[PDB]
Formats: sequence, C-alpha cells, structure tokens
Amino acid sequence: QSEAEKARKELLELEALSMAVESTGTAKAEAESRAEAARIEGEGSVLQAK
Amino acid sequence: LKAQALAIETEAELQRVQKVRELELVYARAQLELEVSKAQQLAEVEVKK
Repeated sequence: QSEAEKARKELLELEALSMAVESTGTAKAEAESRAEAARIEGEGSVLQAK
Repeated sequence: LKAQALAIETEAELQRVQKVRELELVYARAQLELEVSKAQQLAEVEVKK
C-alpha cells in the first residue's frame, strides 16, 4: 500500500494539472466570448448614436 | 465606447437645446414688447379719461 500511495502521488499531481487546464480553458472561453459580444455591441451603439 | 457614444449624443442634444432656447428667448422678448405696449396704451387712455 505504501508503494501504491507513492505512485498515487504522481497520479494526483497529473490529475491536478489536467483539472486546472480544463477549468481555466472553460472560464477563459466564456469570458472572451462575452467580452467580444460586448465590444461589438459597443461599436454598434456608437454608430447608432451617430 | 460608452463615453464616445455619450459625447456624441450629448453634443447633438446640446446643439438642439441651444437652438430651441434661443428661438424661445426671441419669441419671449417679442411677447414682452407687445405686452408692455398694450399696458402703456391702456394706462394712457384710462388716465386721459
């Protein structure tokens, strides 16, 4: 069981890296989509105001 | 972007308000002249009577 835990430590490190990658990817994708939509809406608002 | 749009619309509204208010001021001055003319004429006729 000690040897199994020795391997499980590295396995958990890899799992943590994968989880961080997935979470940051999802968050950045949603944030960038919303930001692009807001920028387009703002430019349209400027033109409509003119 | 909101600041840009606000500046554009503010300048347009200010131009319109300035024109409207100057026209209203001219009309009010004319109305005041007419009112004072009528008042002084009626005062003159009643004083003479």
